Formats: sequence, structure tokens, C-alpha cells
Amino acid sequence: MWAFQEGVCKGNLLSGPTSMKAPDSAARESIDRASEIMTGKSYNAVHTGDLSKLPNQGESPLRIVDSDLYSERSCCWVIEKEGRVVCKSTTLTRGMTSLLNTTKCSSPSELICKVLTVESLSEKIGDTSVEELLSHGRYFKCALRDQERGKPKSRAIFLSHPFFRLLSSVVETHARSVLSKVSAVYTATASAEQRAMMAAQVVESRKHVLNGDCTKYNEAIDADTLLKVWDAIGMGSIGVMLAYMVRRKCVLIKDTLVECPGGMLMGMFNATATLALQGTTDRFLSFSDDFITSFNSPAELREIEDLLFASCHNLSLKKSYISVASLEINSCTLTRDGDLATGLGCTAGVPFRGPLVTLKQTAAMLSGAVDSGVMPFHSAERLFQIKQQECAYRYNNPTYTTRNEDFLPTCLGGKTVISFQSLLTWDCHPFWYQVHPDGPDTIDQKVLSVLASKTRRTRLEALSDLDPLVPHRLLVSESDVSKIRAARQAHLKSLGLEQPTNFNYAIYKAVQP
Amino acid sequence: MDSRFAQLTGVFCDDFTYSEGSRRFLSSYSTVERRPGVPVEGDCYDCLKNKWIAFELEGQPRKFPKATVRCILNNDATYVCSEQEYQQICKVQFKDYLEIDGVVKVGHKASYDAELRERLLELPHPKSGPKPRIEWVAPPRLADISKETAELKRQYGFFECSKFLACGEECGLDQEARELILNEYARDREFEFRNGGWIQRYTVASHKPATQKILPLPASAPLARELLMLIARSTTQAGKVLHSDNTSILAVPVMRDSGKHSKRRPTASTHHLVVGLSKPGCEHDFEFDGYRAAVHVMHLDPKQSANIGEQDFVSTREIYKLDMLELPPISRKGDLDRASGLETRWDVILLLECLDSTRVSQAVAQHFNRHRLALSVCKDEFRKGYQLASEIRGTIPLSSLYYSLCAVRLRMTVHPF
Amino acid sequence: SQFGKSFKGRTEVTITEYRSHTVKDVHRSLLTADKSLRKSFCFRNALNQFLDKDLPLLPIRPKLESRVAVKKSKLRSQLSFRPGLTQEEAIDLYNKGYDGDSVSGALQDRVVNEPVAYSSADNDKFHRGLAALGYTLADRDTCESGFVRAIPTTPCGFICCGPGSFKDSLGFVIKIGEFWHMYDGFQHFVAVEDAKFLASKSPSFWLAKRLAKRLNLVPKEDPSVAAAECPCKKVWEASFARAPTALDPFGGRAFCDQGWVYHRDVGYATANHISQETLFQQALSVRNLGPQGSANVSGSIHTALDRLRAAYSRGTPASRSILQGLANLITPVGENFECDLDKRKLNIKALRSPERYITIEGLVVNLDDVVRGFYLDKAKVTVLSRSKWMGYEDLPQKPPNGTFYCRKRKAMLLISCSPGTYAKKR
RNA sequence: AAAUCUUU
RNA sequence: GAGUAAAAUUUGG
RNA sequence: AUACCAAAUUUUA
Ligand SMILES: Nc1ccn([C@@H]2O[C@H](COP(=O)(O)NP(=O)(O)OP(=O)(O)O)[C@@H](O)[C@H]2O)c(=O)n1
Ligand SMILES: [Mg+2]
Ligand SMILES: [Mg+2]
Ligand SMILES: [Zn+2]
Ligand SMILES: [Zn+2]
Ligand SMILES: [Zn+2]
Repeated sequence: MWAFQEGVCKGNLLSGPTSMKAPDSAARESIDRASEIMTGKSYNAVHTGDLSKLPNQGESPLRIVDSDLYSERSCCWVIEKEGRVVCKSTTLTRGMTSLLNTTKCSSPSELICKVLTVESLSEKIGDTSVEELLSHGRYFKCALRDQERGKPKSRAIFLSHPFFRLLSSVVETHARSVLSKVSAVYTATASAEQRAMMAAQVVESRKHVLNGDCTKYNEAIDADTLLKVWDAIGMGSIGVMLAYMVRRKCVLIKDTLVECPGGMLMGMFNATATLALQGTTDRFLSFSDDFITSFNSPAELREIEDLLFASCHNLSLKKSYISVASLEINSCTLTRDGDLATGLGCTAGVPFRGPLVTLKQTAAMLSGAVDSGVMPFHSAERLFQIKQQECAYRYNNPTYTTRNEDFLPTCLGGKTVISFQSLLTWDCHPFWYQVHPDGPDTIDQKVLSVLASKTRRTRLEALSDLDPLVPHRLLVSESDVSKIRAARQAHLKSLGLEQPTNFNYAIYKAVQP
Repeated sequence: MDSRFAQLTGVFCDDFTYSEGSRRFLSSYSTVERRPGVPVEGDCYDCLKNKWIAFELEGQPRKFPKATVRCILNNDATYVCSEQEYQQICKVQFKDYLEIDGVVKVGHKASYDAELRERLLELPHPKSGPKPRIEWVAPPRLADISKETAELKRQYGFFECSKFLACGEECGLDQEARELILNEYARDREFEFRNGGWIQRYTVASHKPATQKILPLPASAPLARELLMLIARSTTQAGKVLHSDNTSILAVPVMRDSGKHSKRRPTASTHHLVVGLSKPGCEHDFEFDGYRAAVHVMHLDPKQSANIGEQDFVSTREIYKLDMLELPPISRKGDLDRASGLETRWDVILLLECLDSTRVSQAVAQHFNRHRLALSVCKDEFRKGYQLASEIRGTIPLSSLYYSLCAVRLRMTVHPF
Repeated sequence: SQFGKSFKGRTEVTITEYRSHTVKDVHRSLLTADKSLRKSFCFRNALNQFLDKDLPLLPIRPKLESRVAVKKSKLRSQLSFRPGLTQEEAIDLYNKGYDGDSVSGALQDRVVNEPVAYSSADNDKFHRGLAALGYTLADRDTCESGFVRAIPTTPCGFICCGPGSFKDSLGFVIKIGEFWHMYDGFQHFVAVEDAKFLASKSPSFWLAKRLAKRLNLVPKEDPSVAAAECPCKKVWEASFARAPTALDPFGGRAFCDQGWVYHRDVGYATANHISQETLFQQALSVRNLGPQGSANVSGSIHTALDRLRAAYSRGTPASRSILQGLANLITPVGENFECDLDKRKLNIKALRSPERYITIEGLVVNLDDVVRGFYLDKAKVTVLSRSKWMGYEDLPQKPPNGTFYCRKRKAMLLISCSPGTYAKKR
């Protein structure tokens, strides 16, 4: 059916593939491709473009955004117990805290300054040294990423050491800064649709448009290219240390450490790789492995090909193509005049995940579709009605509902088949406020979150309800936390208040006028 | 405000009190001594005089309000401050050698920089590699897709029956007959019975892929939604026959056979054998008490079952139909057949996509979108994007890829672009 | 003793680390959503409790009713600029017992963009999922309605709706010497910025708040502030021309060099200030009124100003005026920027680049094309093919931007930089 | 036994 | 077991 | 040369 669409259709209506396969095969294949590229047989990993025009950032103060160093996403932590290296998967918060405990440092910025200030790689910075940190930061753990549409074989992803993450944050922040200062059209922060619109404006003075993609992008970005760009922008010793760790990287596959002297392990430095091309020419509008350059003559096409080769941006001959009536980037297809290409585009279906979450997600998807020109509004309301009927068929059984009031949806025992327009314009029974895309969490979401949370020791004293003007880079000890909590409690009592009343900007702004 | 002076400020407010106990100088860098709800205008605050104090170096002004007192620390010997009291306080407090560390810059060069650079130079480097000679040509024609489909059919062939796809149609048995036939098929296959449920036990595996062939298309799939909903329900209600309005399936956990101490209940990673019923007329026919039905099986892992059960057949069909061209009639093998083809077979294809957990049809669809949007493509490389048989394994994904290619061929046949 | 376990060996840690360590962990369910919801009838119990207890306590939201006509248009980015709480407001709310973290979260100005392909006559902003039906955020005195319009239908003989003097309800903030005079008609105050605050006698004044927001400074109370010469009265009784333009995101309009008029009942602009059809008119309005900070430029402001200066070095007086207007439009007010393209040093690296590009509010403008009179004098015509495409209109005599078929040359053309789209003298 | 280093 | 980076919405702090 | 946070959902690389 996707083949018989009159307009453009990515085929996003069904979910992406699932895979229980172990990550060993994909990781090994990626490492093998990196090695083959290193030997110089398939694709280019030697950067020959001129980066001398990039501005030097070397004099800027060294600042670290600590918020980027803490999260629930996983990371690799390395322990040397009996001469052997053990890599365990933890959360980035726990890994960063372990790193800061190993080397006595209150803040990551203090750690980076101490590392940059030492006079010997053997000098101790706590229970470690710069040599040990560089040794440990080169180890990665392999995992599998699935549910990506169009990729039957799921991709291999890599969890890195907290020290590697710390250095990467600095280099990537400065690379993004240089991109903002140097790009012909800045797109490192634009959305896919914004990038498409800017590209459509940019390429409107030329005849042919090269809808371009790169293959083996992360495998063809060598440590030499990264160091070249970092030195050009002036990253000093941070770039040298990071490139050294990249060149000496090892990946834990199953129970074996496999060396990967080539590549950058699947998008570790998107900004730097983008700068590798953007720092040699202004003829492209690109971030990572996606560019929308345009040309007029075959000679210009040859120049574009040569620039791409020189920047280590191997053109993907399987996917790259040439068009004259349209332009596509980030899966967003527009006509040359700037109008959105007719068709489903990137519209995706909504898998059944609960009586009310499914309706909320369908409403969000349809609102997104109708805001654009993807489908008219009557089509959207008909589709929402059909979705409500399907949900009623799926969920209207005693294991989920026991009610019969009319205002409930037919899938919970009621007889209300709401209209999409009525729901959108808050013209519904309050029970329907959760189904609105912008409404509060649905019952299913709360139940799921509660179930996840109620799955288990000891907790730290709560450090909530701070002065909204206190910077979060200040230091706090246990006694400080207790004293701050006590002072806030005393202040609240003096106001005759229990735990502070929750503040909603919307309701306060409604009461303001 | 700069953290560089934080520690220094701590020295300035060294156990100085006022009003018989209350602290005089409060450091703006202290989370306890800060006054909550008061904006900061200096390094520290003097409550006795109600003033702000900020520390600066020679010729290094800081962004603070003018009212804030500037306690300038001259490099040579002394500290100069407009207020005499603060000058005395500093002269007393900083008597111990205490210097403000310089600001570290991003391009800082460490003492070990050259050693690491040499280490890197001694390590392997890439070789240049060959520059590709790109030829831009017209996109593939109908003959290329025909060759792809012909190669698939030649290499793999076709099954005689539709196997589990045939379960999209009624098996011609009432609920009692269906339950009896499923239970008797489970008993005939020697499935273990325990706790009112059926379990398939295994000991050894050949560690080789199963036979792969293309599935011929049933005429229609009226029970697509019911089949998918049953697959969803069977994710945990395994071991017992589950009934829908017109059909029923039996999901049997597949657990290892220890012999005495063997797994008695499934876990999160246990696989399922989904058994469904269809009309007889193939080698999978099963008979009991005069009831005949073709009993087909499908081995799934939990993720595959979860993926299959959650798809919405009806909404997907409607969304596709919104902007769809006329669908031609096709035969059992996805070939255009105006005389004897059935349009309802397209529904079957959709169901196959829902059953295909690898969703190779998505990759084919993306490549075909590029094909339709393209004016010129790279010679011999764009065509080599429909060759996805190497990326999948199994009868279901293989048939899904084959019929996706058949759909592309039919589109270029009946509605040229 | 948990502190000594999570942070073993350290006695002090940053607030960020402490907070990140007090985030409650979540275990991802192995089952499907439906099976999790069915487990122990947990969803059934949740539904029963919600219907029995929580639903009655839910406040009733107002239904959206205002509608406007909309038509199919190019894909655009609708910019929603939701100001956050000001410093003093957050301080007072914290002192009143409101949650400090939630109050802090509302302290930041938010800027978001929505992809929408639908335009109204007045370039109104639309609600989610209702742009196709024309449901607007704006809600319908004639003077207030005329203030927010570029071209008021009914002039009322005052500055708000046309050329004239100041009405009672209109205040104005102007810069004299090194001080900011705000005059409302009843009260006149003066403000200054020490380092990062905006010192004034009474920061609570509405004009003081507006000026602080325009300058991005924390309001502060400093009685010891006063200027020598205050000609405000004269300018209050004088008449000025009204630039025909929509209100800038700050809710005010420019009427003189570093001077802006404000209306009490107009909070913030409810229509997109900068669009494709109004960019150059807005730039010409503020040719010599100094920085405005009304248009957001993609990338670096310094890089954009360097490109603007490089294009400014070569060009006719009209192009120079347009470039200066763009520089004023993109330059924030009061920040350490050199917007004036006559004292700004000429950057050689900017001249190195062959084409000069600046992106303002999603509009990509080639400054070299501007210099050679394209966006205002002549369109750019590029041939796309010599064959006729199906579903494309014939080329008009003064084509706007878009793809057309020209019979005179039997070719498909892509018209851009059209004076019929950017100038539109009508 | 099958979508076969998985069904642990 | 599920990483890097971007946009948007909601919940919580 | 320089000049909001976390979690969840969807999409994008
Ligand atoms: N989930 C993802 C997807 C992409 N990425 C980065 O984006 C590049 C291009 O993604 P792609 O899928 O295009 N593969 P790439 O190796 O270019 O090969 P391909 O063109 O598919 O043949 C990758 O290499 C990574 O850096 C990532 O980090 N996480
Ligand atoms: Mg790619
Ligand atoms: Mg592309
Ligand atoms: Zn059969
Ligand atoms: Zn008026
Ligand atoms: Zn005045």
C-alpha cells in the first residue's frame, strides 16, 4: 500500500523492528568495517581539507556544564581489581560520582583543571592519575539499538567511560560554538523541518539538488581528523587526550576486549565530524551525515564530490540521489517552492499501549499531521473515530473497565465517541482532558510509572525547594543540607504552611490578570 | 560572581559575629550563610553595615553594582579598600600566604602534551584509499525489479501452503470443535501437560536456520485484527486455548527439558509456539472426531510477540487508503492478474507486514520513496539497495521482502511515474 | 550516613550532583503495556479511584471559540515566545511558600517553533491541532485593537493608531544621555543599569518592568538615581510618525531613536512579528532607531554583524540602509554589540567568503543579492527544466516566489527573491 | 520443535 | 541491555 | 581571537 501512495511515504505506519539478538555480531561487524577502512581499501579516512580558517577558541575560559554529566542513561565503569580490567554497566550519574570519588574533586570542572595542571602522567590526583584515566577512558561496552524503521538488522551502540564523556562534553560544546560562528547557515540546533525549510531557501538559486547521505560515517571519522579539527579550533591538551583515547579504544564484546583503532564508535562526536566538512567549504548545508548541497553543472558536481572525498564524507552511492522538483533532508521532503511535499511523509501509526495512552498518542499524531498539510481535518476526525472504535474493540472487557456512564469512552464502558475538534478545543467532559495532546498524564501512564517505581534501601536527605536564584554549582555537605532543609521548614512554618504548595505557571498567569 | 574567589571569601568571614552571636559577614558562595530570597550583589554581605564586599585584582574589574565595595588586592604587597575597616580585616586575615589561582583556558597546553602527541604519532594511521568514480544514471526500471523478484523466487521457491498466513481466514469450525482440535493437536505432538497448561519441551537443537521459502498469498484475511489481538493476548496466557469470535490460537511456552528438575513456569525470556487453525487442504491437516483443520505453528520470542500484537490493522489500512491509488488484482504469487486476481489479497500482504517482526518492508518502502523522488542515481549502486535478502532470515521476513518487491513492480507496471 | 556512601571520600559535592543522586530510579517493565495494566486489575482500580475521587476535583478548562479564516500556505515556523517569571516575582513567590524548584523552572524565557502550513489575514498564531480550522490564541477597546495592527483601520488621532501625540493609556520609554526615562502620563521615572540590574526608584512600575525585559536586566530599587535634563514632557506633548508594522515580541513599537511606546492592556505580541512579507519593511522602519532586539538570528550575532558590515562596505545607499535596518533588527538593545555599520571594524574574513548569508527567524537572506537589488528591485529566475510539469500554474507578469511554467520560453522556472513577495508595494 | 549460539 | 546529538509535548522537582 | 534540570512520549541523524 505504501508503494501505491500518490505522494511521498516513508512507510512509518507500523512499528520498527524488534530484536533479541546479542550485540556481539553488530559490534564485531562495525569494528571490522572500521579496520578495513583503516587499511585503505573501501572508503577514505584521511582528511586533506584545509581547516586553517577555523577561529581559535584556545583563549576562552574552560567551563563545564555539569548538567550534561549526570543522567539516567547508561555508561561503562572500569575497575582494575587483580590486574584485570572489568567493565560494568551503570548509570551516568553513578559513574560520574564514582569518578569524582576516585579522584578527590568536588566538581567536574575542578577535576578537569587538576588533570590539566599536573606535571607528570604518573602524578596522583587521588586514587588515580592522568595515565590511569587515559587507560580507563578507552574502554567501551557494546549494546544493541532496535526499533529503528528500515533497519532489519539493529545497530550497535557503545557506552563510554565517564572521563571520556567529560572531555567529550567540552570538545563538543566548543565545536558547536565554532559551527555557529563559521557555518554558512547554522543548523546544529534547528529541527528537521526547520533544516528542510532553510535548505529549500538556500538551494533555490541552482538547478540540480543533490539529496545526499554518507555511508560508514562513524567508521570513516579517524582520530587524526578529530585531532586536526580540535587543534584548528584550539582545544589544547584536551583534544590531544581525547584523540589518544579514541585511537586506543577497546570494546568489550561478550567477554573479550577488541581493539578498534579506527572510527569514532557511532556518533560520539557529531559536532566535530560536522565541522570536519563545514570547516573546509561553505557549499553544504549539513549536520552529521546529511547534506543538501546543490549544483548547476557537471563540473560543479565533480567539485562537490571532491570536497566530500577530501573531508572524509564518503558519499553513499546507495541512497544519495539528484532531484530537480524537490529536496529532502532529515526525512523531510519539500518542493522547490518551499511547500511540504504531498503525501503521508513521516506520519507514523500508534501501536496499542493502553485504553487512554493510545487515544492521546493518536490525537497528538493527528494534530501534528493536520497542522501541516498532510491530511485535511475531516480525514483526521474520521481517523480518530475509527481509532476509538478499534480501542473499544480491544479494551472493553471486564479486566479493564466496569463502568457504564455515558461520558466515558466506549472502550471503558461508556457510549461517548468524541469528535477530534471537540476534544481539541477543550469542549469535552473533564475526563477527556487527559486524552488531549497537551493535557495531563493519563491513568495508564500514571499506573505504568507507579509500577516502574514500585520495583526495588536508603535515601539521601531531600534537597528540594531551593531559592530559585542559587546557582547549582555551589558545594553542599551533609550538615549543609540538613541546615538548609531546617531553615526552609522554619520559614514555611512561620507562614503557616505544610509542604510547599505546588506552583503551576499556567494557573498563576491565569490569576494574574 | 566567580568560584575562583569562593575559598578566599571564606577566609574573609572567619568567625566574625555581630549583635552578640549573629554572623557578620555572609559569603555568597556558602549554601548555608546565604540569605534565601535575596539577590546577590557581591562576594559577601556585611549585615552590621548592610553593605556588599567584592574582591578584585589590579586592573581586573568585576561585574558588580557600584554600591558594592571593591577590596582591591594589589599584587605587590598590600590590599587597598575605600573602607578602612575592611582594609584592616583583609590585612589581618590574608596574612597567611593565600593566592588566587589563575583561570584555566580551553586551549591550555599541559606538560605531558608533547609526550602524548609522540605516542599518537607512533600509533597506526589510516591509508588514503581510492577515490570513487561516480556515474549518475536514470533510476532502475521495471526490468530491474523483475530481475530482483525472479532471483528471489529462483533461489528460494515457494511453499505449497500459506502456513500461518492461512490463519487469517476462518477454519470452518465452531468454538468447541476448534478447542478440541487444538488440544488434541497439542496432545498428539506429545506436549507436556501441567497446571492446566501445555508446554513444549526441547533437549537439543540443530543450530541451523529453518527452511526458508516464500508463502503463497491466501485470498483474503478477514480475521487479521482478531488474529493480531489473539497473538497479543497469548503473550502471557500461554498454555491454554484462547478464543476470539471466529478463530482461536494456542500459545505453548518452549522450555528446556532437564528431566527431573525442569522449569515449571515460563520467565520473561521464554519463547512461545503459537498454533493456529485454517481450512484443510495441505500437509498440515489434522483430524479428530470428524473435524478437519490445518494446524499451523509459528515460533516467536517475547519481543516478536509484543511487536506483532500491538499493530493496528484497521487504522493502518485507513491511513494508507487516504491517499492510495487503485489497487490491482494479484494472484497467489503477487503477479498482476486482471482475469483471476483478487484485490483482497492486498489485505493479506498488510497482515504479512504486521507478522514480519523485522519490518524489511519498511526498508523497501524507504528505498522506493527515494526511487520515486529521484532524477539521477549512482550506476549499479542504487539498484543494489533492493537486495535485502542478506539482511533477513526466515519464511515470514523473506515472504514480506518478496511481496514488497512485488508491490514495487506492480506499482511501476500499472501506475508508471 | 548515606552521604558517606554515595560520595565516599568527599565531604562537599555540588548541588547538581546531589539532586541527580536523589532522582528516583525506574525499572522498565518486561511485559507489554496492556499486560502491565491488566496485572492485578491495577488499571481497573486506578480508573475506579479516578472516577470516584480525582475527577470531581479537576477544574473545568475554558472552551476555545475564537476563529479566523485560514488558507493553505508554505510551510512556516510559528514562533511562540512565552516569557518566564521575573526575578522579583520569583523571589516573592518563594518567600510566600511556593515551591522553589517549580518557581525556578518558570524563571526562563521560552522560545519554541511549530511547523504550520496555514496563514491568516492578520498573520495570527494558532492553537495546537487547530491551525487548519483557524483557532487563534488572540482574543478579540478599538484603540487596543488598533495598536497591535501594522495598518489600523480607524485612526484615532494619536500615536497608537497613526501619526499624532500620546493618548492617556500609552506610556513610553526613551534613552537620554546615559539614563532611561519612562513616562506614562501620570508618573515619570528614571532608570539606570549598574552592572547587571536596572536601578530605578520604583521597579514595580509597569514601564520599568517592560524596560527591564527589553534590556534583559534584573529590576532593582535604587532611590539615589536621577537625571539632569528630562525633556520627556515635550516629547509627550509632541507628535511622531507611526511606522506601519506589527508589534515586536516585546509588545512595543519604536517611535524614535532608542524610544518605544507601550500600551497598558497589550501584554505581548499575539502575531508573528517577523515574516517573509514584512521583513524588509520592518528593517526599513528601524533604519536609524538603533538596536531593537526584535528578530532572532540563527547562529552568532557577531558573525551576522560581520557579514552585514562586509556587505555594507560595497553597495548603494538603499542597500546600505536595508543592511543597517537588518543590523538594528537583530542586535539586542544595550548589550556589548556594535550594530552601527559605520563604526564597526571591517572584518577581512567576512569579505573572504564569496556569498554572505544571514538567517533571521527562519528566513535565509543572501546579503550579496540584497546589495545588487534583488529582494526589492528584481526577482531571481532559475530554469528548472525545459518541459512542462503537471499541476503548475503559468508565470504571472510580476510573479511572487514559487514554481511556474513560462510559455514564452516553455520552461519551468523557480522564482525567488521576488519584489512581489518581499516588497509587495500594495 | 522453530523466524535456531536463542528458547537459561 | 539499550549509547551520542537535535526538535517538540507532558509530569515532577 | 573574544564578546533551566531530570524522567516519559513522538519524530529526526
Ligand atoms: N540511532 C542513531 C542513528 C544514527 N547515528 C549517527 O548517525 C550516523 C549515520 O547513521 P546511518 O544509520 O545513516 N549509518 P551510516 O554508518 O552512515 O551508514 P548507512 O548510511 O546506513 O549505510 C551514524 O553512523 C551515527 O554517527 C547515531 O548515532 N544513532
Ligand atoms: Mg548514512
Ligand atoms: Mg539526505
Ligand atoms: Zn499448511
Ligand atoms: Zn489609538
Ligand atoms: Zn524623562
